[PDB]
Amino acid sequence: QINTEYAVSLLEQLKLFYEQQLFTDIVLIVEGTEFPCHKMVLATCSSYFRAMFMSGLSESKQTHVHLRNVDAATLQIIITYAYTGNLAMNDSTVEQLYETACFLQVEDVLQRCREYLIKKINAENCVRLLSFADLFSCEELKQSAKRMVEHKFTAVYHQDAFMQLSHDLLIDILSSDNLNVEKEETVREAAMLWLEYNTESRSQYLSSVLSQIRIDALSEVTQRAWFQGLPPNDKSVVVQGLYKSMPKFFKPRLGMTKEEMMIFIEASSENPCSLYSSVCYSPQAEKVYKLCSPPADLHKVGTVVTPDNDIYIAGGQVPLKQTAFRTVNCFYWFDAQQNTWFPKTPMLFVRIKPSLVCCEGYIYAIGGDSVGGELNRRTVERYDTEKDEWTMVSPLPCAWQWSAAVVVHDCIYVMTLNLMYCYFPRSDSWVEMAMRQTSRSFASAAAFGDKIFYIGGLGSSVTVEIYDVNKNEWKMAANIPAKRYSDPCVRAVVISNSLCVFMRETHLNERAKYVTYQYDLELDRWSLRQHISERVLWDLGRDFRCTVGKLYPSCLEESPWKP
Amino acid sequence: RQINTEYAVSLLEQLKLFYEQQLFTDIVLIVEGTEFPCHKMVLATCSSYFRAMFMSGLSESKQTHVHLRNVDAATLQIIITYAYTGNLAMNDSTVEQLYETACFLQVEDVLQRCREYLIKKINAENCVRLLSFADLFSCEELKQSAKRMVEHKFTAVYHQDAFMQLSHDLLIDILSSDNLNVEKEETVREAAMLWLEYNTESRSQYLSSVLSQIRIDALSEVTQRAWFQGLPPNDKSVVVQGLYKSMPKFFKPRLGMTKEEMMIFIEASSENPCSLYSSVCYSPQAEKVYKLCSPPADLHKVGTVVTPDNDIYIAGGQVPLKNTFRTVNCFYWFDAQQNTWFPKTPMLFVRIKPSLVCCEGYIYAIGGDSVGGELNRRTVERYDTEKDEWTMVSPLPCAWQWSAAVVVHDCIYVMTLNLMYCYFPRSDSWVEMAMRQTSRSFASAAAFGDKIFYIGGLSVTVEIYDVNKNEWKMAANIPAKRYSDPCVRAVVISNSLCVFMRETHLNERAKYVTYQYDLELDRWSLRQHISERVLWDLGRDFRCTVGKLYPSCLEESPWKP
Repeated sequence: QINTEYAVSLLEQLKLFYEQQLFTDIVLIVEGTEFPCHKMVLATCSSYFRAMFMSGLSESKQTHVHLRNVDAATLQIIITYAYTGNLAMNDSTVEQLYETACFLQVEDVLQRCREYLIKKINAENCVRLLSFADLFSCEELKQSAKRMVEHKFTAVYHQDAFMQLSHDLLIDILSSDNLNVEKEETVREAAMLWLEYNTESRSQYLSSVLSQIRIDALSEVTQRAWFQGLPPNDKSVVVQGLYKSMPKFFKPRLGMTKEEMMIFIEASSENPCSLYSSVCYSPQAEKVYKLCSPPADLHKVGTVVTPDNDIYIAGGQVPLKQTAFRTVNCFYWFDAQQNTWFPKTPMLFVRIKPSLVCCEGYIYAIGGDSVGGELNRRTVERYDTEKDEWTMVSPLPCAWQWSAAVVVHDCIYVMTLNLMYCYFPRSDSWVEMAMRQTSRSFASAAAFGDKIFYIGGLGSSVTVEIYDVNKNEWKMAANIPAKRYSDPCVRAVVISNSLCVFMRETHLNERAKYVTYQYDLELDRWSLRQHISERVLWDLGRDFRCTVGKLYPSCLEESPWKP
Repeated sequence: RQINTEYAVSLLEQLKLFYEQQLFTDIVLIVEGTEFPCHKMVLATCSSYFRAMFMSGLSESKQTHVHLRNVDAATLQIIITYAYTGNLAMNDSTVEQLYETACFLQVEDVLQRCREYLIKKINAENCVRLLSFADLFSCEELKQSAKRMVEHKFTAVYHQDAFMQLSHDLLIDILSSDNLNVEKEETVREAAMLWLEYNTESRSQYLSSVLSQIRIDALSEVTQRAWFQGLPPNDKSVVVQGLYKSMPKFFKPRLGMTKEEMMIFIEASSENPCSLYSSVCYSPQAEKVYKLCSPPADLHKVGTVVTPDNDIYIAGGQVPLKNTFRTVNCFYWFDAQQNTWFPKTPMLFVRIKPSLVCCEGYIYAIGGDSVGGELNRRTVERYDTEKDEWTMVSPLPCAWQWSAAVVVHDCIYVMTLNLMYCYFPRSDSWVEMAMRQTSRSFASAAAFGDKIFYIGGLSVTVEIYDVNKNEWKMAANIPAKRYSDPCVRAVVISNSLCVFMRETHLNERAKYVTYQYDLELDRWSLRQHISERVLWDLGRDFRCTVGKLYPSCLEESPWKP
């Protein structure tokens, strides 16, 4: 191999020459700023300077080149990267950095900024990044922007930059089958408002934008509104659209295929070659669709589903390369369509079984057997979904183990064996709450409306303690009627605007039975909503978690397994 | 920060590619008609002369073609390719010209690399040549190393052709130094004379200077008559100046005369509990116990060998892994004056307690757990003291453990439990020899005269073998106290066969005593009893070998009687 010591010595000597200006022969003249540099470094880094000097043109012998349509700071950072390899990339100058990299055709900085932008893609810059990837040919960025823009924009459709988009880009966006919309009318009104941004600059594109939307809205309202905005005496558009909506037979999209499903993680692996797996139950389809494995079989993790219906994974441990397990603070995000886990910004401290709770767009991970264990062994930390970073919050006053947390009334409610503390995001403080009369642990709670339903606790039992936020008191309702001499595995969840329970029971010398019940809020009784047949759902285990979310049956595949 | 992962390797490789394609070049070097297009930046960053060649404002700074002379084409090409790729790939022949060109071009890195290569390759013959080379081009490290090597070897050769052509200052430094490894004072006198006989009437003043340098002890023997035979005619004041060098200039004894025949011991009972083993020495005549520095200071289970030129070598050994005994094939050599250990070319197999045998100037390592898992478990490997390399030879006939090997009549002899094979260096083959009637192991043999004396084994078995007769016979039993396990050590002392044995009983202290053995008497006469007031306990795995050492360079071992 090439001697790295001599390579770094040569590089540092060249950078010293650059700083001291000894062997510089070519100077870059940009907006009156002198940039003394060498030809060898520029040729090695950029693919434009190699065609600027070794070309035989008038600049081959000229020692002063007036490089135009560039920026001084961008050129300076590119030159210093070419001379030392350090590329300091902030969150603002990456746009002009990519512009100058494309202008100068430098592959290394182009790849680096492409990776930075593939990491930086978020909701508030999705349309801007897609427009940037349309301006400069970049297929990876274009595809990532396609996916993220489709999802987040069809969720939001309010960005100001969406109005200033090319016709081809909008045709690609609207005609795609990856849009995430609960209805087919929101895309219609989004297209209408985009068209009405201008009057005559969009008339020619009117015949094309309607060609990608289904005819179910091409004969109903929002056709006379276009006639109102039609240019005067234009008889080539009204009669055109009058007899035009014959083709494009109505085909349902993919965004209207989200159903309230119970996502399960760390289920019992069917094949003994793997430790655990992830499955999902369909309360409506009455089937069990398989889910992608956790990233690097990440066990002992926590789940959260934001009001925007997004799944996240935090904490967990990976078997170190017989008992062998090491805890890692890696963070991941689940793609609802690609059926894969996209990595995100990792946490600061590793966790085991963390309680992920979403509130005000922030992901809160409370506790989880942190590595530190100092006097603040109860330190909790939130995540920024806008800036893609983690921020510490007010620590929990008391150290708790095997706890659960929910969000009610824009506040974080973490529950332990007998104590409860409410966190105020506005003031970053903890307030003492009501005290339970029973010592129970290893249970889960579901936030339904303005009440907290702590179900089960210790196997578990059928004890239920209902807490009211407005009343600040713990009261008993009833006990779930289950078979005696059994060990039910209770799982509290909210579904169909009602509090249902996923309770798996096992009898003596008998296999586990799956059945869910609907708890009557006013009657204080668990009614049999549906019985899960064992012909579709097999054993899941004991350390499995359940959460409420929506998934697409089309993108996912049915799990092939014998009843 | 110098990021070595992406840019450094890529930048260096692209610069090399640009050099290959003759791209972006602006300076070309003319060397006796050969053209070397290159770049100014690489020459500036590598050589400390090209930076002044292209930066200092003169007529050659703005000069597309430069005619650089007094430089070899191949050396400049290899320097340029080293600057463009970082790899030197130096041979053993073009080192002198490469170093000369590096010194002319002031390229510090390649200068240091060549200095290390030259200081590692002062083997046997280029010592005076590279000493003169270092005198021409000032190099303190090379100068000192070559001076020590010359003081060690030229004092035994003093006939090298290159030694005749030396500058006066270097010769004065060599001769006036008190590091001459000569047991007699006339050899240096005749060396100086022969250095002043081939070049006479040209260095007459330097002749007088060297005459004064050699001093009275050798000046009063023959030099006057030889000079009278060889003096130029009509020289009178030269007689006056030569007659003056009889009384003055501090006649003092030399250092090479102190070649006392002693015994080098390894793996002794360390005094400080922090250390495990130590290497010490014993003086048969001075009746003193000297110490030596451990070669690795941490590795043990080494083997010793002594060449006829009184040199000490250490090969193989095992060292603890120091995790939070691994075998190492390293090699070392003991300095007779610096009391240190300079490493040499390592072996190819990690041996445990190798048996090194010297013959025909070559070091032969026989057995000693080569790798253990060999397809042919019975193999050997020798050493070249001149070429400094390891050469594979014909393997062992049979696989043996705890064996011993000696050299007799320029022939390799290895002894095992009951078998013995003679290895012919000329034909590189093993010939079957006589078989012992007694099966004894864990013993060593001594090569005294033309007879091999295999002593001990499990005892006091004295089996004498003769090469000319090819037979094994018994002589007697060494007188040792009963209820004891003697530790026998057979070695040559002052051209007389003697033994060094220690007896240990129950609830009794060890006693050290050496006896004088006679060939025709078959008796070990009491020669000298080693008093415990000067020598302490050694141990069980200690080894003994015969060699000459310097008392002044070494240090006495402090121990309470």
